[PDB]
Amino acid sequence: AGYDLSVSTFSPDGRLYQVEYIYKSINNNNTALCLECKDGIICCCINSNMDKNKMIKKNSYNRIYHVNNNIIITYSGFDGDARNIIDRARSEANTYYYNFHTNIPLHILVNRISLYIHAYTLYWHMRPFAASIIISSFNEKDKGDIYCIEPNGACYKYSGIVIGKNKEMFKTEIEKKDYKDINVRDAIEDIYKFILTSNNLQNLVNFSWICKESSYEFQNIHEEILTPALNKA
Amino acid sequence: MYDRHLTIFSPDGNLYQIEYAIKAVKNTNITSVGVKGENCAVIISQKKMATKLLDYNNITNIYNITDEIGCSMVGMPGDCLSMVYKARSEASEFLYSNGYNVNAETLCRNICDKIQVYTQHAYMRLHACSGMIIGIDENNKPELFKFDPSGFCAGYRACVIGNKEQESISVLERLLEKRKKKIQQETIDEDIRNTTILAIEALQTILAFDLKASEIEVAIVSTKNRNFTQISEKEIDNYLTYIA
Amino acid sequence: YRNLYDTDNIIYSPEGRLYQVEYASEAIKQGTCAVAIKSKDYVVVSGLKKCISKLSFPQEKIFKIDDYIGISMSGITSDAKVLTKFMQNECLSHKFLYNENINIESLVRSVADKYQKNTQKSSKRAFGVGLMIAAYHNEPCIFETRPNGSYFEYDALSFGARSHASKTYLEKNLHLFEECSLEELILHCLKALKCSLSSESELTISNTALAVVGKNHPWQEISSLQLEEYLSKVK
Amino acid sequence: QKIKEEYNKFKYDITKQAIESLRERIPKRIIFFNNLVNVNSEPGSILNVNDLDSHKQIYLELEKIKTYASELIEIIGNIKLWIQLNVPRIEDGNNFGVGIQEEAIQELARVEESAFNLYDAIVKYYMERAKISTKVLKYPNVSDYQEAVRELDEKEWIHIKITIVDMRNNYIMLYDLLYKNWEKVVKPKN
Amino acid sequence: QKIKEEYNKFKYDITKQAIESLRERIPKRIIFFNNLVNVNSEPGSILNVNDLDSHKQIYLELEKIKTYASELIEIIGNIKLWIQLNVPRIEDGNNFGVGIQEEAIQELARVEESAFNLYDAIVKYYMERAKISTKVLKYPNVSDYQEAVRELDEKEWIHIKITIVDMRNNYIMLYDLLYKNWEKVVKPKN
Amino acid sequence: RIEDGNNFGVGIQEEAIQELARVEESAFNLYDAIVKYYMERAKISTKVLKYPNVSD
Amino acid sequence: LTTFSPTGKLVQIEYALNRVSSSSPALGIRAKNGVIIATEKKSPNELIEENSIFKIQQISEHIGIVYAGMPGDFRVLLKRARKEAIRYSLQYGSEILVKELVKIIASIVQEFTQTGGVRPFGLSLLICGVDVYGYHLYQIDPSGCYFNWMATCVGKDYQNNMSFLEKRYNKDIEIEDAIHTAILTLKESYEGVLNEKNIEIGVAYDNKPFKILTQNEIKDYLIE
Repeated sequence: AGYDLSVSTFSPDGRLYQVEYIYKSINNNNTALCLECKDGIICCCINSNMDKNKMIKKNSYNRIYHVNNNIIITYSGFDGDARNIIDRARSEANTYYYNFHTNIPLHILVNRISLYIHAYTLYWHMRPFAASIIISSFNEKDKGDIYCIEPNGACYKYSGIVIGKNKEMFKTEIEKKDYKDINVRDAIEDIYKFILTSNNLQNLVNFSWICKESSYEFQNIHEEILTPALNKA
Repeated sequence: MYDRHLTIFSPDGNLYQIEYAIKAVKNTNITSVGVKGENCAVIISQKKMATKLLDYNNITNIYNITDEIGCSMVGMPGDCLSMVYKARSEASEFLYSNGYNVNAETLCRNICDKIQVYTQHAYMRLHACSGMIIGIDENNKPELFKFDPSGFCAGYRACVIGNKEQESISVLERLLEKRKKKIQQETIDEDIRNTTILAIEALQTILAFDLKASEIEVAIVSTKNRNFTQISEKEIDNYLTYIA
Repeated sequence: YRNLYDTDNIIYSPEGRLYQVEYASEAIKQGTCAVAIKSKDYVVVSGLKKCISKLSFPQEKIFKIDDYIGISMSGITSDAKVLTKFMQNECLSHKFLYNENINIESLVRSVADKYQKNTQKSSKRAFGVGLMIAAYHNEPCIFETRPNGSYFEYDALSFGARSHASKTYLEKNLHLFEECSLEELILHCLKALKCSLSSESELTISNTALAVVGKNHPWQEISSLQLEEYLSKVK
Repeated sequence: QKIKEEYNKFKYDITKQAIESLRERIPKRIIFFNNLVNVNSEPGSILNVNDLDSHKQIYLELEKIKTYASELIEIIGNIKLWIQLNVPRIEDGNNFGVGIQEEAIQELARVEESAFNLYDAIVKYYMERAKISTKVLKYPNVSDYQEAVRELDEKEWIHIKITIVDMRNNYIMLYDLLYKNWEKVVKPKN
Repeated sequence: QKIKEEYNKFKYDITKQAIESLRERIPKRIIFFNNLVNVNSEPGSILNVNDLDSHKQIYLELEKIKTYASELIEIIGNIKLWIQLNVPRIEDGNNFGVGIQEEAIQELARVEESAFNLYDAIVKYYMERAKISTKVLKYPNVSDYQEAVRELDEKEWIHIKITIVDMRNNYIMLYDLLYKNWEKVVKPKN
Repeated sequence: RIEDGNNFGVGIQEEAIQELARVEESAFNLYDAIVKYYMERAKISTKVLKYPNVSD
Repeated sequence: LTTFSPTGKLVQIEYALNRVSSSSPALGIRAKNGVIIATEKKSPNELIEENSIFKIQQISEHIGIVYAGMPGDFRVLLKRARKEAIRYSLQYGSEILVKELVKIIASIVQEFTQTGGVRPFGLSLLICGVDVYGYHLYQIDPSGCYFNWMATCVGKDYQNNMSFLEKRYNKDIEIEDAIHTAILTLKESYEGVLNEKNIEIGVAYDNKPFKILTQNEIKDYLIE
């Protein structure tokens, strides 16, 4: 009551609003999913906005962006304020390539993207961002690492994470297997079973894994790998 | 009222946006205590989410500003990482502009100076963080410096930052009493075994936790090491059994 | 329901919405009707002009960007002539710095940020307009923007006062992809306006601008002496 | 399932009644009461006491009042509830249309409560007149008590007609108000 | 600690009773009261005097009213208490959900006060009727006192029926309000 | 002590006092309400004794 | 932003004066062979040390300074005080005079009062030291004005401590006599009897560099 208008004003208990209200925004838009596998990293996106439009193309609303050859980035929330971070995510990879002639490592890209998202939650003139970014990759000698940078920094390294309208339901379903077992190929069937439980037979989802020993680079599914989808179990 | 802005004094003459920012640090339930002995100073983290499947080896509360000056920023998870970069890009700016390596007292007085300019101007908000800058200087004398969201280059011989600072002064006082009055003149730079035990006993006395093995990661900046080395897990579990 | 989260571009509501941008998305419904159909190789646009007074000439609704890219605004005009010029200069410069045509997918991304970068600041307000970028580069595509930064490569659009009545006409008409029928495609698009035209009124006597763009077609504005022979006289 | 069917049926039957009242029940009464108190009448030809000779004549006029008052409460009560059932889920901001709905409820509740108070007022007429009549019986030569009886009937006679005017004026202002604000009463947020 | 088990059982028992009442007890009563005063009735066919004969007829009707009033206050009282127990800790900001909860308490308390107020108002009927009836025995020729008794009975009879409509309508305004805002009423600060 | 600002906690305290006074005032009023019961019933009963055939 | 009041004063400046009346008390006294400045190092516990928390600082070889307000505003007005004591020592030969230093720091405090978007400085300085024309002991009020004080106090309870000096300070008082009246005025208003190495005193000491008295030196005066 009066202490939640601007972003540069704290609350008497110690919390901070207007960076807190954003959490109720990223938990109401189209969800996401990204989890570790013993062969690679496999993302997802569940665009649960069929009913309103139904006129767009089949795979026109893609939400699997990448900065370069092997780092996948998805969203959650405002599509406009999330693309602006991607331009800062892509330009950070290019500035690191000019000044250092090497691929940017993930433990330094998620930090340079955290000081960009968080930096907008300080100025009174600008508004904070409205997106939850998933950042991951898969090294050859090391396993994957998914960084779920939420608003207000906090670049936490997860291992399987969902963020959207059902961020608490898939967590009770991802724990059904360690996933540091069966490969990225059979993991698709386990993922597609989770979506139908929590919402019909539509091809709105669009995932993209990073590794199937396919030079360990980003690629979409295929049109032939989506077809063997177990619609019953 | 007089609390919606930051650059306005209250009628009793007291800033409140600064006062609310210190309450933000005492709300994230993260406690990091650090002690300083003779040519040996350590810092203990707590490794907890600032509020399943998270890799608990990555979540931490200990960041190194340089190779010989470490710290432990607690508070909001978005303001602590920014204050490390406002320090990492500061101490690295000192070596280029002054040749010799920066000291722990010059770094803390420069961080508190940058924090103060955001207090007078209503441009940005206060960084809800609080860290304990640790390190040793050229004279081989370790230091410690704790700074709250206001300007404070106080410096302590043993300090505790976090949500327990309201009454955690007596526990650190009794533990320093048990070492000053029981001083041992046969010190052969074995303080890394003595001062570290005094620190882990401090956090175990504040928080009644039984097996704090994987949720406690410390760092030693004593002489002959001078690198802010984060102590491994085997040495932590070994130090946890010496309380018997 | 204190409604204090309603007069600024920075304040967020407790539900998670941003009400100053949501008012701009509602400002496109107060504009005239428009519809664009995507065939297998042709793209048409049926813009309905807004003849305000009896003596005044109708306003222009369909514009042009390049020979193949054509837009049709639907909202306020003050934020449409600015986005058109800050699209044409991002179009001719690509034909000057390079020589190939501008990639339509790479053009819209530079226009979505013209919305996005105009929202985050507080001194600047959101663009209250809805574009309908109709173009043909290698494949015919009908893109559209919003005051919020969002893209959807559509196949049949609608923006306007009675946009829901024309939306239902395209929801049950999926036979536009297979049979192109350029001579009959414009009949479908003109029917989309007639099915949602001012509660059973004619207003199609050279008052609905049309445009066709395709394979060997540049942004050809349909002449006033060609759309009334049979294109406006089907039923 | 039996409760679920009857409830959805209930919301539909009401919705019909609201439209039915606006398209037929309220306009028919608008012309009806107007035919009794024509707006085009010259001044003084409506609000008079010229046709005034217990007062059996006043009794008959109140009986007509009771019919008009009863039927209004039933129509307005159901139309008001219908608007209430059309209020969307409470949200912060962008609820100007909900304000219109509340404003509509405010005007509807005001007229209904006003007409409802006539029932208490008619009881007051008989109780007060009878008490005065007892005083006339006890003190038959103090002429002011008899003048009070005459004046009492003339006041109530005027109030009855002002009530009919109040009926007339409320029906037209209510119908015109909903007509002007029709888009926001049905779809306050779209 | 023994009291804590029985107490936790009580908080558990309330939560159960509230959902059961909203899912069964209230809809069943909705259809019940609706079957007595159907919305599809023509105007004036409800609020009439065809069934109008101490007044033994009103007596039998008043006893049923008190039954309807008793069950409403008891049902609403537990629902209201359940909402109060679900109010989160008072905090500055982010209390849009507390406003929803508060909004529910305001409507629940208003309807509860209405049913509570019916019992005293009925006493007023008999008290007013008794004073006037004594006057009729004392003053048998002043006809307005006899007319006042007749009109009073007709007034209470109409008011009873408006109350039954008000019962039905309060239940519907309440059921619709909680149903639409149900997610914010249960988890207001998520 | 009364101070300007950072007195969110007194609001919690004030809210409790406001509600506590409300419940106390309600319970205090029972003593007056019980007297009204006996007073009203006694008043009505006198009229029954004076007018034993008016059944209402 | 600070704005005028209808009664003819500054509201935001008046609140700054209420901040210096609630901090650690300071005390400045000018003698005939130097000046002295005292403070009240209120020890909160045994965790902080004495080598860092300072209520006495230096600007040049003969300039002393104490605070009476915000602890965080120590290191900001001191940073600009040293730079103006250095910039003057670059463009000109000798050190900076106290009248030329106060008229420069006051122009910085005043500028942070009229300019919009800034908060007035919540402290009261006491710049003292040896000048070529004698000895001076100024005081910088948070409004920006200054006074050429002879013996004063600025911290908490500066009303009774001021009256305890008017009745205990003549025009001619030596340094050793002024030190005894300095500790006397502190204990007459400081709570408790814990006055033991909790006072930091600076001294000009008759045309010599500024020497901050150590802990083993203040006990020599406290016992008298």
